[PDB]
Amino acid sequence: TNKIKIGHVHMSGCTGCLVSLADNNLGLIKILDDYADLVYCLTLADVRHIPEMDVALVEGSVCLQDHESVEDIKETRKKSKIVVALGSCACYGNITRFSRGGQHNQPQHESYLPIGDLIDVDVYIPGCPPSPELIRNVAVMAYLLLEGNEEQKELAGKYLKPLMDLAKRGTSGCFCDLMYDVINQGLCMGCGTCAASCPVHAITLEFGKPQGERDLCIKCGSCYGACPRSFFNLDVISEFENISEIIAKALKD
Amino acid sequence: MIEDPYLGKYVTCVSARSTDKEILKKAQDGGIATALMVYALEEGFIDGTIVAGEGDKPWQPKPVVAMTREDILKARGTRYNISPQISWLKEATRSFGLDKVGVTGVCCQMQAVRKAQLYPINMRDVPGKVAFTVGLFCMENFSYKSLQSIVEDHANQSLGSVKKMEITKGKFWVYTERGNVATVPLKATHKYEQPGCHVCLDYVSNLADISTGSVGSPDGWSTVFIRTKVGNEIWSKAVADGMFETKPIEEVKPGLDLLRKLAKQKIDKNQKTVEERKTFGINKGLRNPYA
Amino acid sequence: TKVVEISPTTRLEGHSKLTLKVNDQGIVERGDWLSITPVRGIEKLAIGKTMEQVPKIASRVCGICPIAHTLASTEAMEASIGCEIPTDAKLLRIILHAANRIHSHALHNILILPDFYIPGTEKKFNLFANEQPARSVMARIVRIREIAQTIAAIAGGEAIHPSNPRIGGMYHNVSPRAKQKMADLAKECLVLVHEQMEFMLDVIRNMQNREFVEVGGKQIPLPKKLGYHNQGVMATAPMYGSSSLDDNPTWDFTRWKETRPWDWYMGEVTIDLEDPSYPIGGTTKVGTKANPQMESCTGVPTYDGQPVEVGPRARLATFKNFDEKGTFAQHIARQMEYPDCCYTILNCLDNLNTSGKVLADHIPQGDGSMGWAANEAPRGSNIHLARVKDGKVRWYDMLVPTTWNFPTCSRALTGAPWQIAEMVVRAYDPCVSCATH
Amino acid sequence: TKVVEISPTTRLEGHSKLTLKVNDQGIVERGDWLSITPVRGIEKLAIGKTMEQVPKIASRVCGICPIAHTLASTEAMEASIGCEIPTDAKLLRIILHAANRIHSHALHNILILPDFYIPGTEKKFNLFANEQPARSVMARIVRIREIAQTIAAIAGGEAIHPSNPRIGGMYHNVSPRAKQKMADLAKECLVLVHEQMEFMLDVIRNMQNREFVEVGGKQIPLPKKLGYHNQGVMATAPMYGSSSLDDNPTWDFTRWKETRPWDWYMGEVTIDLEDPSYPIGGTTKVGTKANPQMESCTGVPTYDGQPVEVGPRARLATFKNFDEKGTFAQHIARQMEYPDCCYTILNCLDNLNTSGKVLADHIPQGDGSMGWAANEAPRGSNIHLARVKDGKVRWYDMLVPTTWNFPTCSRALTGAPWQIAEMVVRAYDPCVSCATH
Ligand SMILES: Cc1cc2nc3c(=O)[nH]c(=O)nc-3n(C[C@H](O)[C@H](O)[C@H](O)COP(=O)(O)OP(=O)(O)OC[C@H]3O[C@@H](n4cnc5c(N)ncnc54)[C@H](O)[C@@H]3O)c2cc1C
Ligand code: NFU
Ligand code: NFU
Ligand code: SF4
Ligand code: SF4
Ligand code: SF4
Ligand code: SF4
Ligand SMILES: [Fe+3]
Ligand SMILES: [Fe+3]
Repeated sequence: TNKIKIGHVHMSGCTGCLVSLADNNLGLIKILDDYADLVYCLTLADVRHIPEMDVALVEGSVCLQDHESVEDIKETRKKSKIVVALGSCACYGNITRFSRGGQHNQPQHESYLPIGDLIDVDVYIPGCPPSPELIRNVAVMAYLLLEGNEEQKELAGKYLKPLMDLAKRGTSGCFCDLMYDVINQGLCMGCGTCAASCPVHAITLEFGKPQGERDLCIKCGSCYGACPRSFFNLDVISEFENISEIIAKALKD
Repeated sequence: MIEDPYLGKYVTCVSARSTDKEILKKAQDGGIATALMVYALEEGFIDGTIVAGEGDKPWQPKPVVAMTREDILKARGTRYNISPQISWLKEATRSFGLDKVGVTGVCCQMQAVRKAQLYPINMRDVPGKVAFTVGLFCMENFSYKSLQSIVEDHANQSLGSVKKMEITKGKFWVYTERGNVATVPLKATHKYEQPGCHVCLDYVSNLADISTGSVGSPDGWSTVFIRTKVGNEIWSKAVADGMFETKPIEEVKPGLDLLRKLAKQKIDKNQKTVEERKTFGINKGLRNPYA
Repeated sequence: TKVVEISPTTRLEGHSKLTLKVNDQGIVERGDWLSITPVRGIEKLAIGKTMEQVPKIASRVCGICPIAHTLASTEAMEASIGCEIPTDAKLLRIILHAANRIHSHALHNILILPDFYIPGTEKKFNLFANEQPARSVMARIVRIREIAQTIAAIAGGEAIHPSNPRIGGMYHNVSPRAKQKMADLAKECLVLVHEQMEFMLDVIRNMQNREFVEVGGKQIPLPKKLGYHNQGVMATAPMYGSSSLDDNPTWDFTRWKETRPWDWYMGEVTIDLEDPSYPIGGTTKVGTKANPQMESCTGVPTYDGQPVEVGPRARLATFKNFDEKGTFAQHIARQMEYPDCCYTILNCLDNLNTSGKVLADHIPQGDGSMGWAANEAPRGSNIHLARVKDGKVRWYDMLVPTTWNFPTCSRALTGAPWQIAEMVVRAYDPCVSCATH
Repeated sequence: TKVVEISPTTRLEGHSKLTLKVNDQGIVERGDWLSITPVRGIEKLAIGKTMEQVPKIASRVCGICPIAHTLASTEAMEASIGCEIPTDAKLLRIILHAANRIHSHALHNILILPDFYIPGTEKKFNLFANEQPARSVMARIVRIREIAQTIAAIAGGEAIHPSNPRIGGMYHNVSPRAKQKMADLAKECLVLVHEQMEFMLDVIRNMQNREFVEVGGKQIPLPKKLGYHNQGVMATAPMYGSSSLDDNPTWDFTRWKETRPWDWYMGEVTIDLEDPSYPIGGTTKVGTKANPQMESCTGVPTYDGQPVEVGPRARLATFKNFDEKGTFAQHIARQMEYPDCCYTILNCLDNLNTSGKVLADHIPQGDGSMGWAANEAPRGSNIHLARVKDGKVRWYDMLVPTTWNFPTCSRALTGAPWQIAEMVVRAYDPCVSCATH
């Protein structure tokens, strides 16, 4: 089989998503060596225009008043088999939800939307910053989905399904996810995972129940993602020891 | 009742200016917006009104509930950046204890009031206490940073020296207190406009009781539309009381011909924008508040 | 004069372009390097928000240097409200700061080496390639960045967007075991950064001895004074920074003024020179209109009425009177900063009391007074200014290193063959998301 | 070695000459630039006079920079007596100061351009001539100086010998209308000085690319290191100055000592080389005796026992580590100071309270204590020192920029062809009436 073709597309992002990918260290070099060709990434390489990609890792949101940005995100959908919203800005808007214009030297750059409001998104990788391990798992599994035996492609499709469901669920992320869709649904069981995942310490547990500092929350969508009562896909997660060994072998020298 | 497709619904249109020489000293145009609110207060049609007062930075407006002739006059002259007039609409009926609220503002602010009157959403007591609205013509507005950039850079003027600003004859004009004049081609200002103005389908404040503006009238005069029964009662009385000089608009150049054409260009350009929102993405579009 | 334009730039952070007037030989007469990154507008959206939230939003300006905005923003709040943080909080912030400088300088090694030559040869580094010596260099860089991110995560709570800093100090002190782990890693890192530093200095010295470089198959001459400018430099500390709480602050806000690009950038031009062979995808089509004054996305901060250079060379020039200028001098000064980072971490760990307090006992809420804080980010002086009143941000302003370097680097472009204008740019280690915020 | 002498110098302020030993090629081996302006003796006549009178006499040392002596003298009195002036007095003094720097730098453009070339040509600027481009340049310079003098007159009371400064602050605050007028003029001036600055920098860059210049019909080679010296620089502020009232003064009087010309100048020589064709009137007749030690009219202030350079390059080198030296570097640094003047005026006007107090409520009469004040005059650090007792000046001393630059520029003459020794001199923007006082 061939290596799949992967691009990193940079919209209104901070490059922390790219840094997260790079923080797989020799893992990334192993993937680039054996499974994937980086065909486009302005930060790392000199390909100036968006080429065709099997997988586009798209970070950042879209500024509606920046013509080239709107064209880039449409061109990306047109050029890509699989579009991945990489990180919470691409998935959910994140800190650019708060953008409201008025700053030099483009006071009209006022409106930012997650990429899923402008194009169809196949896969979400939520997180701010996203976990290096997640970006790696998704790249490996995308390779298996495209180049593996049908036993692998079956595993890969089952692994990615909840990240594809997230992309179909919507383009909003907030502390309030845990109210709306977990506590208010009768699904919260007080494990406290949301509090560990929150990057800004906006979540405490009081008598076993989430308490959200909404004016600290930066709307990244991490806590609903990590909650074991958002998606819990038993067919994958109960096979954790096996899937771990499979991923590890794919990275071994 | 004329029902014009670009100038909205109205009973008459005249060219007018206030007979109050104190008001005219600092009015942008004819002094219609100030004269109508002062008169409404002294006659008791209103007991207070929302006007764009002076704010904390030069040429930045601050909405305020004015309840005296003196406080109304402080709001004279056009501030070409955003003044959130409607933020005091409910409060005017609470701690201010008003029974008859006046509102001044531009076309979208007139729309906000009428929406509040028909669909009050946590706007208790507002439908029945709105007593009088005067709407300004408005082609587009700017953030304060936009206005600073235009005046300080493009016109090379200090904001603290500016006496009047005026968009007319294709140029953004700056008049200083010491007597100088600077202009900027409107083409240079386009990047700075507030983006939400680009879906606006209303030029001459279609939904106000009385609408007033500059285009169609010579300098020092205003083009005025009298639209609603409220608007007609107050205007008739005010004219009868000596408050205004008038001229039928069709005896005035350039008059309603130019005005109806500028209204048409605004609506057509912004209706196109509204249309392009629908297919803005790939197999996806942006929201249309008018849908 | 003709006008050529490279858009986008590459092997730098974020989105910019070069709009260049060139003479009959293709040498830049006057070039503008400008941001075309959309303005997310952090300074305006900050108004009314809590002083606890604004630093964590400001962190998301940039994922390479989030330490710089987290600390400068927090310490601007602390300076405005008059909050003095505990010693052990300060030590942990310094460890976080030094660690991040290591990871950033090492990342920039990856971005610039493809322009550089294996010494004594005509082969350029291709770091993707699984061949020597590139692969052993990549292995070293990769371990350096891993160590640095790990230390950052332990002292700062997260390597990207650190969670441990808060108004008044830190959420957490570290365990005795974590303190030992940071020391063990810094010992390892110190040997590695000494090796990487010597390697990079050798590569740069070889560049300084070359007469030409190859771009798109053509020989491009290397000017002796590549990247020289006359703007001088600005720096507030060799390592950490300074704030208005200090007895003798090392930055002078009465010398600063910020203009729009207007005062310093070219107006409308039309591209009439195009090279479709420029690697990889060519330059802007002939006939395109450009207008740097209007397209530039940044403000232009000045010091004594002029743009200045910030960053590692600015720090070495200010604090040791380092006396080389231009592109290769900038590269040299950056590599020379590697060892201070590891010695500083080890000295800070030696003084850190893992039982010590990390949060001030009293956090005032502010009366509207102005305070400011400078952090010496990897790319240079990062100055945040704030007025906090009743725990809310009433006024906020950010003067970020690449913002300062944008007009200065533009001026340094004069004299360069337009095909290596991008090499002049990369010596500034640009972060265009930072510059724009 | 032969000895040639140019007397008088031209296109500078006041009366000096160049007494030059040259090698067989006509290159200066050792040259002395010296004042031959009569000593009006301001420091000695000051003794016993009132502290109110002495600054107004000191103003009349020089009509180009009277602001510098008015302010340095007044603030030396204020420093000796311990008088703290009101904020709005200080703001008005800064506006006065910045305005005058504009007029002086622009006047110096008129003096130096006849040595410079219309870029890419062999024609030199003749600013008298009613032809382009000289006439449009003159029109811009003339409006710049007019604006500057006008602002100076409004804030300072008079453009030449300002009347508004007094012990304790100012005689007058300005009206709301005057404040608007100064802002309007500064807005206009800022655009103009940006244009003039870019014009001058282009002209200087062209000079740096020339191999020769024409003097008296002959080609004179242009050395690469024209005007280089090893004295280093001294500066007290990038804009205004410093005084002994400050918490941390930026000038150190224990490092200063003033000698007679004796220690630094040549003794008796005889001119044996004469060029009657030197434009326009030739050089000193063969056989003339000269003695710089005895004919020099100035004292020689030193810093750490050596002459130093002061002025715009000294300020940019001290405060931004500007790193170019010599004649064209001096010219560059001076033009770069244009915009700070206009931004400073506008910022000061923005902070000026036109109802605010301008005179200290109490003016002490002094007990004989020494105080000092430095003003960064357009030509460099102007330091006045005083002991005031019972309202009278008991001791007075003046270290004026061109006084400092006289021995330093002399040393910079080495290596120049004697026919462009005067170009080395003019980069110092000499004020010989200032240097002598
Ligand atoms: C953004 C803006 C765009 C405009 N564009 C046009 C145009 O294209 N064509 C045209 O003919 N007229 C336009 N106008 C109206 C015109 O500039 C005058 O405001 C109008 O003629 C009323 O003048 P006057 O003499 O009657 O009022 P004055 O007696 O001078 O009183 C001024 C009135 O204007 C209100 N006002 C001033 N600034 C604002 C503001 N920012 N926001 C809300 N209300 C404000 C005040 O509350 C007060 O009621 C515009 C006005 C604004 C604010
Ligand atoms: N280093 C750095 Fe940032 Ni991504 C920049 N420029 C800033 O503070
Ligand atoms: N500038 C200036 Fe003067 Ni006429 C000199 N030298 C001084 O203070
Ligand atoms: S998701 Fe977070 S780390 Fe990724 S681009 Fe957005 S701010 Fe940066
Ligand atoms: S992670 Fe989910 S189930 Fe666990 S405490 Fe938080 S909301 Fe409740
Ligand atoms: S509460 Fe924390 S994890 Fe959840 S959306 Fe907000 S910032 Fe993200
Ligand atoms: S153009 Fe429309 S939306 Fe914009 S300020 Fe004027 S009336 Fe309001
Ligand atoms: Fe900023
Ligand atoms: Fe003296």
